[PDB]
Amino acid sequence: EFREYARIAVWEMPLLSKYAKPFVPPTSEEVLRFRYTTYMGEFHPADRKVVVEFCPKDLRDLSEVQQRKLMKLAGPRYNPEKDIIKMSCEKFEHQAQNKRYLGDLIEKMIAAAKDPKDTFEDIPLDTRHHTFTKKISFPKEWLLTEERKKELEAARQQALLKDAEKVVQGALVDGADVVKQYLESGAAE
Amino acid sequence: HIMKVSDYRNPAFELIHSHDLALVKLFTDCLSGATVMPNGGAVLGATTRGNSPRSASMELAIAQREAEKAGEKEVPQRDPYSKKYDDRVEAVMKSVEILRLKGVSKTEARGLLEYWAASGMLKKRVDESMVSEKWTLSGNGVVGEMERASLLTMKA
Amino acid sequence: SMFRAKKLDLGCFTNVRVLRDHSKRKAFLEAEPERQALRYVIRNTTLPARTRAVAQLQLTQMHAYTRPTQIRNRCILGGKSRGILRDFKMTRYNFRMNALMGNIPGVKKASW
Amino acid sequence: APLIKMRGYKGLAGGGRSLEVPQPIPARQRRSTAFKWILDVVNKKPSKGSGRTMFAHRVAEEIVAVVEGRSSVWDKRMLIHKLGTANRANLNSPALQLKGKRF
Amino acid sequence: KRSVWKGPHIVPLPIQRPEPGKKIAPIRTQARSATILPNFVGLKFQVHNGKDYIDLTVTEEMVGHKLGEFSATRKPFIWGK
Amino acid sequence: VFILGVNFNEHKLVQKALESFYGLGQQASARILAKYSIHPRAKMGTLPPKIVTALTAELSTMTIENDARRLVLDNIKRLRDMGTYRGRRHAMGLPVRGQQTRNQIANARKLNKIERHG
Amino acid sequence: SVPRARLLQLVKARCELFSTTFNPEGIRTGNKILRQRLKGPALATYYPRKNVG
Amino acid sequence: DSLTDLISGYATENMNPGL
Amino acid sequence: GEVLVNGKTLAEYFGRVHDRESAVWALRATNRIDKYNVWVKVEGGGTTGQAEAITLAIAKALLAHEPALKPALRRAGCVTRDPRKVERKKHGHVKARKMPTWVKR
Amino acid sequence: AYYLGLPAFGPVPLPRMIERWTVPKSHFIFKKSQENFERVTLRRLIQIKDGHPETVQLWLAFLQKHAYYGIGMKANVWEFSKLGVSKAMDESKSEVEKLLETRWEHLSHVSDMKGVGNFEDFLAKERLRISGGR
Amino acid sequence: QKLRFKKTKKSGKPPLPGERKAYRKKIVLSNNNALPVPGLETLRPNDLAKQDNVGSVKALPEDVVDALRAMEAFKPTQCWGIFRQPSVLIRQETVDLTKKMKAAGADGKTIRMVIEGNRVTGKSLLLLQAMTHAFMNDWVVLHIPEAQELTTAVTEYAPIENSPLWTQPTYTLK
RNA sequence: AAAAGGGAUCAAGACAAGUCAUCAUGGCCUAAAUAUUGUGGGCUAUAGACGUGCCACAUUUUCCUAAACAAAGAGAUGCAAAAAUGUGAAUUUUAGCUAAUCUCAAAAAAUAGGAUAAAAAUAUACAAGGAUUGUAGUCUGAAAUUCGACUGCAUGAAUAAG
Ligand SMILES: Nc1ncnc2c1ncn2[C@@H]1O[C@H](COP(=O)(O)OP(=O)(O)OP(=O)(O)O)[C@@H](O)[C@H]1O
Ligand SMILES: [K+]
Ligand SMILES: [K+]
Ligand SMILES: [Mg+2]
Ligand SMILES: [Mg+2]
Ligand SMILES: [Mg+2]
Ligand SMILES: [Mg+2]
Ligand SMILES: [Mg+2]
Ligand SMILES: [Mg+2]
Ligand SMILES: [Mg+2]
Ligand SMILES: [Mg+2]
Ligand SMILES: [Mg+2]
Ligand SMILES: [Mg+2]
Ligand SMILES: [Mg+2]
Ligand SMILES: [Mg+2]
Ligand SMILES: [Mg+2]
Ligand SMILES: [Mg+2]
Ligand SMILES: [Mg+2]
Ligand SMILES: [Mg+2]
Ligand SMILES: [Mg+2]
Repeated sequence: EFREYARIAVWEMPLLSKYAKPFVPPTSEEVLRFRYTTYMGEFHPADRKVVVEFCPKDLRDLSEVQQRKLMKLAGPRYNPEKDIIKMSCEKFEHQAQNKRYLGDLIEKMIAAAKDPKDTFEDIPLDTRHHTFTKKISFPKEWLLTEERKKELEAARQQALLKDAEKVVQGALVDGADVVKQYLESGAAE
Repeated sequence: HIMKVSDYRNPAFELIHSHDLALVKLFTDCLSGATVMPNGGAVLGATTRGNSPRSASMELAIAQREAEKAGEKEVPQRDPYSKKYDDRVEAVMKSVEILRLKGVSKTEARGLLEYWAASGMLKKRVDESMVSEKWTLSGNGVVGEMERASLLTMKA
Repeated sequence: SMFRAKKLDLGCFTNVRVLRDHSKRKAFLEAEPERQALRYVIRNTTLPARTRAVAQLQLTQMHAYTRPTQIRNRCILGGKSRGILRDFKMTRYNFRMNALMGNIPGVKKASW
Repeated sequence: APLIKMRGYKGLAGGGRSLEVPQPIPARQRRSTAFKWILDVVNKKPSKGSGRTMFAHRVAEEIVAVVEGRSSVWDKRMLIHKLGTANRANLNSPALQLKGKRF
Repeated sequence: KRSVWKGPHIVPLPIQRPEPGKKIAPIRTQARSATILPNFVGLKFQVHNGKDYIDLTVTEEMVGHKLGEFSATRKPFIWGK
Repeated sequence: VFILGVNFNEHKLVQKALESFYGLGQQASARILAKYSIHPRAKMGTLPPKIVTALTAELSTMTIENDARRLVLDNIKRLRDMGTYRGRRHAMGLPVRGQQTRNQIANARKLNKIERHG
Repeated sequence: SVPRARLLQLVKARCELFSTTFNPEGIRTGNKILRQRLKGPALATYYPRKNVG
Repeated sequence: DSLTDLISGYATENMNPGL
Repeated sequence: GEVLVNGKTLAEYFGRVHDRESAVWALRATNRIDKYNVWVKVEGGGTTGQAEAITLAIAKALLAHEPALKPALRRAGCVTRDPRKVERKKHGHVKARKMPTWVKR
Repeated sequence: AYYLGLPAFGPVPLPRMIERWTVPKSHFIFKKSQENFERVTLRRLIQIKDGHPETVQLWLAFLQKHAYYGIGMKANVWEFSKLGVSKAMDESKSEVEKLLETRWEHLSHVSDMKGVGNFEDFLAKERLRISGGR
Repeated sequence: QKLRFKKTKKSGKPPLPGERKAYRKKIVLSNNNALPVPGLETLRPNDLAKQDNVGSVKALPEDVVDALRAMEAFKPTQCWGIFRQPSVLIRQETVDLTKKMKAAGADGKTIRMVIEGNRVTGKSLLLLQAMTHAFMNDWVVLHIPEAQELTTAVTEYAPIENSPLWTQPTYTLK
């Protein structure tokens, strides 16, 4: 079997390069990003779902208020962190039908955001459905820069002076000896 | 405690507000400026982190006065969909100053560590290397945490 | 009785109760949409009190084979109903022997 | 802390009774037996106050009643020391040296 | 049906009101889970206890209970004799 | 003090005194105190005499003590007369709520009667 | 701090747009039985059918 | 207005085979 | 000497002074608390489990700066990786080792 | 993937899935002695970035035709498309019909196939039988 | 009849009322064993308002300890009974707060501020170092030791006629 | 890093050890019944007594408040967010995910404060405890009576560490 695959990788694989096509970036008009599932010869109930995700700011036909109304109608389908409206559909028997419904539904979401009847501006955008994550970062003040090295030398030298002047003046407290001397002087009765 | 609904029940079995209490209504008026002390003085309120509830209004007002004092036009605001706020607490803490306490400086930590050693309660050599050890174990000089590691320890 | 097929269509270990439980799965597959409608009219408090009482009386006349609670997995190799695993359709013991000999794919003795 | 420990040989004192014999114990065994006597007297005292210092201040008082020689653990120490003194001869007892030497 | 919002458990019973003064034989039933509705307060039932049919005369105090609550299935346990 | 003919010591919570009457619990007791502005931690020796008089008047109106045991004893007696399963269990002093009778039926035998303690 | 009567106007638009049941009163409409997917065909194919011998 | 007739209406004799 | 664990101060993360000292024991034994700033990030485990893990982390990081401190950290116990691990539960046993009541009769 | 110009990233070792069962060694009373069994599922992930939609489909076709025994595969495909999805699907019809001209030979049936009956209800229930029941 | 085995059925004077509560609330301010710190100076009426005193521990006057003890300024959570003479540190915030209190009462003004911080940052002791400056400068100190005694429903309360307010007679008396 | 640990495995033989109620099988028996099907009942009975478990008998416990730290496992026979309603069980309605992605999901003890004491034995101070029972509900399901699991209110047994 290894020889059967070594025969495919040496004689049949190179022919794949004759039918390949280069990748082209998506233009400004391609604003949707669909997802289709495959099980490679298997029949699974989950291979009928089609997910679609777009960005409200990709639709340049919608103004500010019209874009914010689209985030409200989206409901829990909106990700405030990433600013992407993700929505799926597995209502029908065929993937084609699940994609056509999402294609029409997005045309209604845009038609409802353009409706001047109610702009829902009074309603503040609710983000209770999303759990925001807080990321901690290394403090930039701790970076040992050539400038910070000078700041450390001053902090280490100013500490030796404080201890030095206290020792010269006989003031460096040593609780280990304060108790010893007191106990060894008949002061505790 | 006085910045929330109290635990008292009125004849209709309804919770009374902490500000409806005569005594609490006095300190609140003076703290907000309603009751003006003619001869002057000071109205200082101190929060507590031992057996204390969480009042979003007090914490919000605290954060709003610190932002204004720090010269920041992006002062925090209410959560438009939260129902844990109290309009009465917002008015009281509207024009009050704030004193944020934190760990004591390194110089202050020494003066306090030297007092514990001179009393025989800290049998250690109080030097810079030792003052910075307690200043680190106590969360950058938190006085209370500096005592748990120096006086209430099981090493001496 | 009337649900038992006149020609045996079972290819596994046949048994008095295995043949009985197979007839309840076929009877329920045909009457599940009908039984789901009766349970929807009973729980719909917007319908008249009479419509709910009619559906409540007809759901009682359904044959016991039509109830889904009568279905209980059985061992396709031994025909037992006590100690069955959904992942293999066999008893805990028949699963052990077949797993040791290698007749159950992927399963091995666990040690850690 | 006691300096000895009593260990008996089952059925070597005649009539089914055991032959008790003293033995010395290391420091860790001495301190454990000591502080376990204190906690036994503490748990039997009646409660006095409230707060978190209830148990701590109860043990500390027994530590002060020990240094003052007016604690009940001293009688528990002198009691196990009497056993050793009363059995200081069993170390060379005839029964021990004759387990199976009289076939 | 425990939950009140979906009515009581009703079963097809031949609960035909008697003609004035006519003699009606008691209703023999094995449906021990049939709630005692008010519509047959006064009729004579014969509930099945597994082996025998124990007669029952519904009253206004039995409304809400089940028919099986009045027919003992087991016999009292008595030690000795 | 005296509330409804029952004597209570000074060192006794009013919350616990009212809660000692058959039929009164943490719910009804909390509402009686709130009606007369009595903090839950109020002890017996602290109540003014007028307030004590009020409490007795309120308690008398309520369905408590003997009145509450009538409703409970009448329900058990009704189950016995009708001939229900539960009625037989109460009369014979056996578990009434579908419990295994092979062992551990002590509390049932001791308390289950047609005329309960309360 | 948003009026409940005003929030429903948005909750109502979503149902119309997404074709969902608008039940602001929480009435028992028995819709939980309609959302339940049938498990009949899954249970029927439990015992393998008689095959070639 | 009455639902009593439903019980007797659906009461088919010989419902339980035998008795 | 500023130590931050998960963006929080040593006293704000470890409420037990015993765990704070164990976390920075490597710097304490060598007398270098006031010469290094530690920014730690831990995951999994309990309070003490995380504290002991931070001890070995700072030690290894500290040896990158001053490799000559390994003999001292050796005697301080900040170089050894404690391999003790929670034992698994075993069939026929209530716990890893504990067994059910054995009835003779 | 290299010959097709697809930059592949991996194989990424995903967490192995472990199922566990503890069964008695005997078919009867002897329960004090049991033993553990498991079925560990080992999995990898090969993610392809910046890949042409059609080219990525030839890759998966080549892998299915030359699939190695004992391995199951699941591929999620992403693609960018413009608005007006419905209109595009209708226009493509004639493009797909021309490609199926020579592929219609695979399926052959009698005139007015009656065994099928309702077309959609057939596919719905035939897929259930093929897929084991779900 | 039941014939199983059943176990057979078979001290000092108790404390007085309020004794236990007063045990976990007593404040010990001196320790005879602790040594007297040499050079420990006392607080002058204006010591808490000098920037130079920052970082120095000064002793509280004996007469001020009785006043602070009268209004429950100290707390059992604080560690006062470990030393001989109650002395408090003078931190940077003590001067800021005191310097504002010195100018407020001087010009008939009123300062209203809140003290916030972490768990044991010293907020409660900062209040003590305001009351200390108040007693020494002839002020009227009206301190509410614990604000939870007014909210947790542990004291008597009665209403005021024709008003929504409520009084607390037992607390106002104390 | 290291003086590591655990799991599986553990023979022949004996105990005529267990299983003819998984399966399989020799002999002997039933074959209008010792076979097959449904409704209801029973396997859930209770004098005495024996086994394992849970929980409690307050002072290192329990109760109240607060802005900490896990692992593993489950969801195509389905895990269910957010929101709204209800004191509560739960309901209304479905976003997402068939999964290192989405959901179950929240760790608890702890740490730190706070409250309660003649905290049961002197009847005007009956502690802690949550069994038993009444009643009103909720969920699953034709169906909850014999005979289910949870929730509210009320009732408040023994129990002094054996
Ligand atoms: N300036 C100080 N001088 C001396 N000791 C101090 C000083 N500040 C705080 N302490 C001590 O620190 C510990 C905690 O101080 P404090 O009680 O004032 O904190 P807190 O903010 O009130 O805490 P909490 O929020 O829990 O009420 C006490 O032991 C206190 O004596
Ligand atoms: K009690
Ligand atoms: K029941
Ligand atoms: Mg505690
Ligand atoms: Mg028993
Ligand atoms: Mg464990
Ligand atoms: Mg405080
Ligand atoms: Mg070996
Ligand atoms: Mg063998
Ligand atoms: Mg035998
Ligand atoms: Mg045997
Ligand atoms: Mg046998
Ligand atoms: Mg056989
Ligand atoms: Mg049957
Ligand atoms: Mg059984
Ligand atoms: Mg409890
Ligand atoms: Mg929710
Ligand atoms: Mg769970
Ligand atoms: Mg006691
Ligand atoms: Mg015991």
